[PDB]
Amino acid sequence: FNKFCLSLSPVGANCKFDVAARTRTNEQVVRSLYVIYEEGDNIVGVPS
Amino acid sequence: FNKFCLSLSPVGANCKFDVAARTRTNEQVVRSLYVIYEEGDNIVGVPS
Repeated sequence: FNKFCLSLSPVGANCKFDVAARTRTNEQVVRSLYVIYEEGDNIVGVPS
Repeated sequence: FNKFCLSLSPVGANCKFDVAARTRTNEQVVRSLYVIYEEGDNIVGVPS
């Protein structure tokens, strides 16, 4: 990414993730996490 | 338009505009402005 931010308020958000409580059977959504980003190459995620 | 309204609350909104702070380089969104409208011909925007 060139930019990547997480937010608890949908202002400028580009997309959102669904936060859920996963139990023995059913998985249910409790909150949404907002994501602001710009595709690019300055920032790289890594496994470590 | 037959109808055109601006709102600060997304109830009935048909679409929204993105309000941003444009600086020397980066442009970033601060607020959203909601638009309620019906296509038609009763109301015309004008340059003056």
